[PDB]
Amino acid sequence: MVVIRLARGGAKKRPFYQIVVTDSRNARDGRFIERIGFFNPTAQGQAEKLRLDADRFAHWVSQGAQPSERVASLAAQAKKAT
Amino acid sequence: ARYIGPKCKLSRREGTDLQLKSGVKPFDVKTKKANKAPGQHGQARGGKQSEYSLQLREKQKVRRIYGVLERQFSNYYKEAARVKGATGENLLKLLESRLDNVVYRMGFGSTRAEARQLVSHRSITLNGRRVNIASIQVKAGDVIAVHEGAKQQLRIKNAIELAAQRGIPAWIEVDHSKLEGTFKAAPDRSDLPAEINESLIVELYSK
Amino acid sequence: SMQDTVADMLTRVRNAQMAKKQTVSMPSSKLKVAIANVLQQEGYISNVEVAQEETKSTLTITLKYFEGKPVIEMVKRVSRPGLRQYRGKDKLPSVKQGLGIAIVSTSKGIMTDRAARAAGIGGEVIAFVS
Amino acid sequence: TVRTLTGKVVSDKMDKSIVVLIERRVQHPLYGKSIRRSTKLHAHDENNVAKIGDVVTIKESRPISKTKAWTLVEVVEAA
Amino acid sequence: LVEKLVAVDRVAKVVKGGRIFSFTALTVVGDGNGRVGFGRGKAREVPAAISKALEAARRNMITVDLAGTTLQHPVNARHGASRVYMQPASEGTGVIAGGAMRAVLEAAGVHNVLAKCYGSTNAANVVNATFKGLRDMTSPEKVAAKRGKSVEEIQ
Amino acid sequence: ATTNQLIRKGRTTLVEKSKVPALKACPQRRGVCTRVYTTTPKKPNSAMRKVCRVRLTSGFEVSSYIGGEGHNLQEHSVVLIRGGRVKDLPGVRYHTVRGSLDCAGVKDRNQSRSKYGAKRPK
RNA sequence: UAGUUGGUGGGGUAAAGGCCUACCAAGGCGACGAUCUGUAGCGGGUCUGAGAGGAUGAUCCGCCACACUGGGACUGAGACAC
RNA sequence: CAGAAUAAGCACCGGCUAACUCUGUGCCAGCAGCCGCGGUAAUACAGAGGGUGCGAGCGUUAAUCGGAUUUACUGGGCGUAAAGCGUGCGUAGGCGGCUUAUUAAGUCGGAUGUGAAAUCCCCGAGCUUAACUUGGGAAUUGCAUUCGAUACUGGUGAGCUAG
Ligand SMILES: NCCC[C@H](N)CC(=O)NCCC[C@H](N)CC(=O)NCCC[C@H](N)CC(=O)N[C@@H]1[C@H](O)[C@@H](OC(N)=O)[C@@H](CO)O[C@H]1NC1=N[C@@H]2C(=O)NC[C@@H](O)[C@H]2N1
Repeated sequence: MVVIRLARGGAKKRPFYQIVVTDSRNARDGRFIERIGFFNPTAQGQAEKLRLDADRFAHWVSQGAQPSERVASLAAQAKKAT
Repeated sequence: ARYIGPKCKLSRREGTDLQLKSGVKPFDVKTKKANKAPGQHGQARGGKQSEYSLQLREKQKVRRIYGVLERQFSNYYKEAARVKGATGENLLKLLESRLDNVVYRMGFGSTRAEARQLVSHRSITLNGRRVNIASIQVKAGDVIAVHEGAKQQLRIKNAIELAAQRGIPAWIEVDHSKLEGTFKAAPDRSDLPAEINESLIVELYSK
Repeated sequence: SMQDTVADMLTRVRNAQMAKKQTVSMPSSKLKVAIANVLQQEGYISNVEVAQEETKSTLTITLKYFEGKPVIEMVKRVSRPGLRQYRGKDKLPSVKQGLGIAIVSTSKGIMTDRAARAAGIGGEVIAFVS
Repeated sequence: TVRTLTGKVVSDKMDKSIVVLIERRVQHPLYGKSIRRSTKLHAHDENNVAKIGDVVTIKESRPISKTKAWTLVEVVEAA
Repeated sequence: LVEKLVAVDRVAKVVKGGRIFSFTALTVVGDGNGRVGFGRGKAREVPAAISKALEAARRNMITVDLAGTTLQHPVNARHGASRVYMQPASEGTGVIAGGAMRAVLEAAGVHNVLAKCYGSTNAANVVNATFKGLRDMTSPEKVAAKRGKSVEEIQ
Repeated sequence: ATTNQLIRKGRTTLVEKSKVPALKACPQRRGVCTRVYTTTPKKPNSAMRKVCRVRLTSGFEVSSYIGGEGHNLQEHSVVLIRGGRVKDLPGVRYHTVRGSLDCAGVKDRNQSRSKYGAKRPK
C-alpha cells in the first residue's frame, strides 16, 4: 500500500532523512511518488531539525497513505511546534 | 607534509629575505652568502632567465614565505579564480587569512613556523574553541586568543617583544596584556608589500 | 543560371565600390528596393532611385566614399538558396560588436538586427554589412 | 482534442483501407538545411470514399487491424 | 619605447670553398599606448642584426586606437598562409596568445585579449598578420563619421 | 563540399590503430621467454643489444628489450612486459619490467632505482 | 513477404488487435535503405573541449532482460516464478 | 601524564623544459618521447658532490578528449604540393526570373502543460578546516497543445517578358 516513510541520505553516522510518499514495495532509497519534507536528527546551530508539509501530508493520509511510526511521531511533533 | 631543513639557503636562492628567521640579526649578517645562489654553480641575480623561469621563481617565493605546498596552493588559485575580483588579490587575501599567518602577524609567534607549531599544539583559541589546523580561514570579526596553559611562555614574551619592534598591522586590533586580538577585515593589496608580482603566478597557472 | 538575385545585387555593389564607381545599376525588385532603403537609412549609401520605363524596372544606387576609402568595407550574403539561415530573437548575430549591421527579414518587415532585438522578433538573416 | 494529420492518398486497393503519405519539413541536426521527410500511414475508410490522389485528414484512434490505427475524417480535396 | 626581440636565426649562403653564415633578427618596438612597429635586420653578427632590426622597426610604425586596454571588435587577418583571429576580453584575462602575437600586442599596449593562429606559425608572417589586423581595426567615432551618424545613433 | 553533398554523404573519420597491439589494451602482460639473444642496431648506431622473444598470454609472439647492465634471464623464464619502443632495433615494440617476476633488479645502481627495480641499499 | 496486407463469420483475452481459424480479394514493405549481416542493454548522467563536437554508460537513480542450456504450464490479485 | 622523544622518500639537471661539475668507460658498456648522445676532457652512459620539482608519496605503462582548421557545421582544399570523371545527354534529387491576391507548411512571437530525484552552477547552513552532507534557487538550451504575425521560402489562382 501507499506509505509515508523516511529515506536515508546523508553520510556515515550522520543520517539525513527525506520524508517521501511511496509504494511500500519499492526500495528504501529508490523510487518514490512525492517528497514532502526532511528530518535531521543531529542538527545543531542554525540547521533546521524537522520540516513537514502538513497540507500534502493530510492530502495523502486522506487518499489512504499509511504513515510509519516514526513519521507519525514526527508529524505529531511538527503539529505541536506549529 | 611540511618542509623541514635549512631556511637561509631558500632565501639565497629566491634572492630576497623570506622572514624565515626571527629577525634579531639582519639577513646579510646572518647568511654572509646573500647575492649568491645556494649551489656550487651559483651566480649573481643578474643572470638571464626565461619567462618560464621567472613565472616559476615568482610562485616559489610566495610558497616559501607562507609555508604552503603545491596542491594546497593550486586549490587556493582555483578558489581565487572562481571568486570574482582580481585573482592575485584574492589569492593574497586567502594566504593572509590563514590562522597560522594571522597568529604570526598578531605577534604571538616570532616566525610563521613557530605560530604554526603553537596552532598545531592547540595553544591558540579561535572564537572560544581550541582548534589545531593552521590552514583555517579567519573571517571578519574573529577573535584569536592564547590558551591559559600556553600563557606565561618565554617564547611568547620574546615573540611579542619582537612584534613590538615589527610594524603592527592595521587590519588586526590586538591587546598584548591579555594576549588577544581581533581580525577586522582582509588586508588590501596596497597594505601588502609591493615586491610580490602576483601576475606572474597568474600567468603561470593560467597556461 | 542566375538563382540568387540578392547575392547578385550585393556582388554588384561590392565590385562597384572596389572599382570606385559613383553609381551602380541593376534590374529592380521590391526586395532589393527594401534592402537598399535599409542601407540608405543606416547611411552606407547616398540615394536610391527606381526607373520604370516599361514592364522592366531599373534600380540605381549612389555610392559613398570617405577619406579615399569606400564606406562599405564588407558586405556578405549569409542566407543563400542552398542554405537558408533563420534565427530567434535571442540568437540574432552582432556584426563586429555592433559597429556593423545585420539585415534581417522579419514578419514586421526588413530591419536591422538591433531594431529586431528591440521589437523582440526574429527572422531570416540576409546579409552582414560593415 | 484529437491528433489529426493531413496527407495524400497513395493506395486504395484493400477493403476499407487507404495508405496516406504524410510529409514534413525539418532542419538537419548538424548541417542546418531544411529537408523533406515522409511517413506512410494506414487508415480506415468504412465506405471507401477516398480515392488515389485526394487530400485527406485522418485522426488517431484505437487499433482496427495489425497496422491500422488511424481513421479518415473527411476528404479536403478530390483528385 | 619598449623593444622586444621576437626571433633570431642563422642563415647560410653558398660560395666556392664553403659557406658564408649570417644572422637575421626580427624586432617589435612600441610605446605601449597605441603606437607599435616591427622590423627585420640582417648582419654578420647578432648585435648588428638586432640594431638594424630595431632601426627598421622605428622607421615602420603605425597608430592603433584601442578601447581602453583591449580591442574594439573581433579581428580576422592574414598575410600569406598565416591567419590570425583576435577578440576582446574583460579585465583580468591577460594576453592569451602565442609569442609572436604577444610581442606585437604588448608593444601596442593591449592588456586583455584572446588570440589564435591558424595555418603557418612563421614568426615574420604572424607578425605581419597581427600588425595588419591592428592597423585595420576601427572605432565607433570613425564608423559614425564615415556613416554620417552620431556615436549614440551607431550604438 | 556543398551542403547537399554533406547531407548525402557525411564526413568520414579514420580509426586509429594501437602501437602496442599485443598488450590488447592492458597496461602489462605476462609471458614466457622463448628465446634470449642479442641483436645489432640500425645505422648510425653500433652496439650489442639484449632482446628476448616472449610468448604472451594474449596469444602473440613478440620481442622485448632488456634494459640496464646485466640480466639473469634465460629461456623458459616468466617475465612481465610493458609498452615502449627502442626505435633503433627494428621490430622491437615492448620492454621487460626489471624485478617483477623472474627478471631481477639491476645491481650496483643507486640512481633511478625504481626503473630497473633495484631496492634501496642500506 | 503468402497469416504475408486488408475484409467478413466464428473463436480467444482482463482488454484493442491475424492473437487464432474458415472463406474472399491481391494486397503490404523497399534508394527517406526493405531483406541479410556485424556490433551493442537504454536513459538521467561521466570525461574532455572556448564552443560546436568527440569519447563513455563502474559506484547513485529510472526502465528492460536474464537466473546451468532449451520447451511448457500450475497456483495465485499479481509469475510463465534466482 | 613522560619524553624530541615514534615518523622522508621518489623523479630529474643537451634542446623542447626549472635545475652542472668531477671521476670511471671509449660506437664498448649503455641512454633514448622526438631531434639525437657514446669512436680519450661525455654538462646526454654508471657512480659521487651539488642543485631542481614534488612530497606520504614519486615515477613508468595502458586508455579518452585536446592541442589537430589533421573530415574543416562553427572551420580546409583540388593549374604545378594529394585532389575536376575522357566528353556529352539525361532519371531520381537539389536549386530556380518579375508583379499580384490568398494560405500559414517552413520561419518568428505569446500562453499553458511537461521536461522525476540525484548530478553541474549560485547564495546559505553543519561538519575544529577541507573533502563531505544538506536548504532554497537557477538551469534542464527539449517536446506537445493552443493563440497570433505574414517580410522571406514553400503551396494555390491570375498576370508579365530581361531567362
Ligand atoms: N607578391 C609579388 C607579386 C609578383 C608578381 N609576379 C607580379 C606580377 O606578375 N604582375 C603584377 C600584378 C600585381 C597586382 N596587380 C597587385 C597586387 O599584388 N595586389 C595585392 C597586393 C597588395 C599590395 N601590392 C601589397 C601590400 O599592400 N602588402 C602589404 C604589406 O606586405 C604589409 O603592409 C605594409 N604596408 O607594409 C602587410 C602588413 O604588414 O600587409 C600587406 N597586405 C596584404 N597582405 C594580405 C595577404 O597576403 N592576403 C590578403 C590581404 O589581407 C593582403 N594584403
